[PDB]
Amino acid sequence: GKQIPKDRGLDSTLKVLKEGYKYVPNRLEKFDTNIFELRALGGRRTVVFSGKEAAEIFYNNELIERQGTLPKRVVNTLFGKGAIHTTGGKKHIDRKALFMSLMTEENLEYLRELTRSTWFMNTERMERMDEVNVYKESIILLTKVGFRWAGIIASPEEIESCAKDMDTMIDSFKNIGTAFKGYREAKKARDRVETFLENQIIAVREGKLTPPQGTALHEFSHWEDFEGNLMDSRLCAIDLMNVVRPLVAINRFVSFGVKALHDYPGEAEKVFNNENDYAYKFVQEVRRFYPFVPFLPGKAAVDIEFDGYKIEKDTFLVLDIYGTLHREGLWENPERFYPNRFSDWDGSPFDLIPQGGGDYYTNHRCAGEWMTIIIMEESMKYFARNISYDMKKDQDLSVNLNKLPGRVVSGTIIENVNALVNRNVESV
Amino acid sequence: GKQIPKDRGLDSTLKVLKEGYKYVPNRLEKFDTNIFELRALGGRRTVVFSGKEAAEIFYNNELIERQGTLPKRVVNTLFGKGAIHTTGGKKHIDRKALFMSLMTEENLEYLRELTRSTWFMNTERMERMDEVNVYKESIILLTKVGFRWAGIIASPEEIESCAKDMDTMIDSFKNIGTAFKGYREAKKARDRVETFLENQIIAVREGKLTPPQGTALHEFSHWEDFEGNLMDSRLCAIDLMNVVRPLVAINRFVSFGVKALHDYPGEAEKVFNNENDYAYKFVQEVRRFYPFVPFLPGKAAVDIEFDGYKIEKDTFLVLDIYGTLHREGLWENPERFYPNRFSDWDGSPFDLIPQGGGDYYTNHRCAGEWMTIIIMEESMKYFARNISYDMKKDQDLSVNLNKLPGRVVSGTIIENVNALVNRNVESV
Ligand code: HEM
Ligand code: HEM
Ligand SMILES: CCCCCCCC/C=C/CCCCCCCC(=O)O
Ligand SMILES: CCCCCCCC/C=C/CCCCCCCC(=O)O
Repeated sequence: GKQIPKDRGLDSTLKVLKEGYKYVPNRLEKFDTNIFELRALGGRRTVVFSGKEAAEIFYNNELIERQGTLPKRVVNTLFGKGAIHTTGGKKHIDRKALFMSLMTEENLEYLRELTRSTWFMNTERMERMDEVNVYKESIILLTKVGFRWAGIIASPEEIESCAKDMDTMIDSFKNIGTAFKGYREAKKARDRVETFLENQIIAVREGKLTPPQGTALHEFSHWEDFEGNLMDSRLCAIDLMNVVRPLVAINRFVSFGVKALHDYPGEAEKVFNNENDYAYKFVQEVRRFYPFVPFLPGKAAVDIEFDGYKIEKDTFLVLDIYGTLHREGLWENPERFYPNRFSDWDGSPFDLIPQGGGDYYTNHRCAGEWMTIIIMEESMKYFARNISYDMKKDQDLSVNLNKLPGRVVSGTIIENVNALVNRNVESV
Repeated sequence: GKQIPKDRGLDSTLKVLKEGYKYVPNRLEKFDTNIFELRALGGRRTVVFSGKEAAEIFYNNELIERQGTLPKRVVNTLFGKGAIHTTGGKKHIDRKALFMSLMTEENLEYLRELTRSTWFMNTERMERMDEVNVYKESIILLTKVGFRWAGIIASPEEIESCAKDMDTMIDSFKNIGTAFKGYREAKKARDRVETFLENQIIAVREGKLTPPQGTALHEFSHWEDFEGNLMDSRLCAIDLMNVVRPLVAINRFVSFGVKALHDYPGEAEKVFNNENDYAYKFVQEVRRFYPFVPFLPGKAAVDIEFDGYKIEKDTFLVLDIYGTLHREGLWENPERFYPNRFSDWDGSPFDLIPQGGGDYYTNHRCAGEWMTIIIMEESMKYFARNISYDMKKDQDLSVNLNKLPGRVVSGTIIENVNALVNRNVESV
């Protein structure tokens, strides 16, 4: 057997956190390989593999077990106990069916319209404002859109507090399972939002709130599993937050996207015109190019052959997400921001995997991917078409690839926002 | 000479106010004529004529003088001193050109989008509410839309106070020029709104506010007459309010229209589907059918022949608006609400005259007619398509034809408003 190259050390976890999104690509480049191993999270042998073929293996349910692979501290803050992400087999398929039942053309068209119109009518507010932090403005607006879409009635103060607590949770994968300053805060934030959603679910069940059929709150509150039992109210709250929290996490991509409209002159006009699905292509390129999800865990269910190496059964195994999205072979000029790369993209489930790969119904692939694209398309068309603005000069617009979680350092601060309308009025 | 039939009495003004929109049709029917006279407003001989031919005469600038014909108390409350309505000749044509310069396809498309999106994002508010008075909710929303369209920046409190003061002004034609309880209040309301708009115009001129090119505030603030002089700031305020006040008066038609969707089952579905311009046709039928403008004044500039009668030069002359809109010859089954009557309407400038007849550029015909149609189409599509609601049972939904000003007595009160969205979700 060819020996899998080793990143040496009893535990290399702190090297991963020091290099962040660059950890995996750095080792791929140093060993000149698609696969290597290290010790992490308490000394445990961890294989990492990368590329489209790796992703096909990783989402082959006959080869890879996903249950019990997420680190417990990340379950405790990001996903919640018993979350859909932690399930497998029939239980997972059934649960996933509930999430995907929401994602009809019509329900997504409504999201599209909510997003479009909420931005549109936020224009006066942004004009008022001296500076607008896109990351922060968008997390609030997306809580309002996502709640309304989900059928959750909330006051302004509730929206704002939920958004802050969700923000904390979204960031909480940054220590990839280790103890950190903020772990207890992230738990407390989770407790707060869980309780807010649980109380609404309890009211739904008792007949005190009547959200419409087809909204996530209604459907989750009434859903029975294959033996005819409701999710307990706390579990239901957890999985309901697994709709609305990652919806608000699109703020990171909103922020990245307005950065891209600034960094790559010419893009705004192309998104504005939106010919042959350019807005879509721009959004796909924002999701490919900018860092968010580093990598994902699972375990080899059987011995697996890859690149001439053997991955023994029970090996703890990680799919590289970031490095796959930036791989030289797979994407020509991967470090170039170039939406038109998507004109000749074949739609593979295994290359463009910023939100997971594989199948929506039988794999853990993100339920909200279609939603994310739609929210992003309307958000980017808004910034390119419906307002003019200046990128504030005194800010840090960089993205530190060496730090989880991925974001624009400043948040992407704009100013002098004015509605861009063609009135076509000829003064008399 | 055939003698013009007389409604006898030294002064019949109080009979006009007692019969309101029915005064003119009642006399047309009693004398079996298209023309009659009475004494009104201090004993002055007043000829009234009715029908499409009357309207063609009334808007023939060679035959009719309009200057100095509006009663001074109505100038003082409704239009403002020196308002465009009070001008004539070259001065009027020039001034009218300013108003009509705003009415480009593109500027009207923006209005369309503002209106559509402001209703859309008002849905949550109306859901919250126990009852919604359509007349009152729409006057507020239209102040917000009309101000934004006009480039006028206002706080919520300013919008609300302007709407109340504008409401008072819109009602102030109801005594057709006579003294009334509320005359002094209507003056004070006018003073308030004039001052609010003047202050913004002064700021525009001084460089302190910078509204966009093409908005009414910008264009009115900078407009020079044919000798190169700005409107004095007070006159500019008056004419600027002659954009935004009648825009908010569309609330009366919003209210009437939701009444029509209740009174005529089947209309909602037709407006919803909007095939072969049904929404447009429904709006035209709301404007034809429901009372607002009773009649309009002018003066014969020369002797005129009509229906075999002579209208002597200098006769004070009134065009019947309401009775023309309800004339048996001109509209088959005029008392029927039947939008499809507009499929075979030839677009005459002289029959469908709820907002005046004749030419937009050379006559006093309403500058905002195109705007009104657009605002109404989006408002009616919203009520028919985007919400479901119940018509509150305990209200007076009648329209008292015997009382200026025309409106639904209750305002049209609805309740249990819910967003109407097709989610098309099949519960699993
Ligand atoms: C910036 C936004 C988002 C990112 C980065 C993201 C990413 C991901 C990733 C990496 C996973 C795990 C895939 C795996 O384990 O194989 C996942 C799962 C999931 N996401 Fe997304 N997501 C985002 C937005 C959304 C949205 C908007 C929704 C709305 C419903 C959503 C719903 C879910 C759900 C339910 C799962 C779990 C599904 C399963 O395990 O079968 N996500 N997401
Ligand atoms: C319910 C709404 C409306 C009604 C009932 C209405 C009706 C009328 C009537 C009857 C006149 C006088 C016609 C004449 O003297 O021959 C007029 C003039 C005018 N209206 Fe409208 N109007 C309404 C809305 C609007 C709107 C939305 C605007 C927006 C700009 C507007 C702007 C004007 C202007 C500037 C004039 C005077 C033009 C001239 O004398 O040349 N109106 N309107
Ligand atoms: C180099 C490998 C290091 C060792 C092991 C890493 C363990 C894995 C922890 C992963 C972080 C989880 C992913 C973050 C976002 C997940 C998807 C979501 O937000 O819905
Ligand atoms: C029967 C005739 C009675 C005598 C004389 C009537 C004098 C005319 C007064 C008319 C009221 C004015 C019209 C009201 C709305 C006008 C257009 C606007 O709101 O922009």
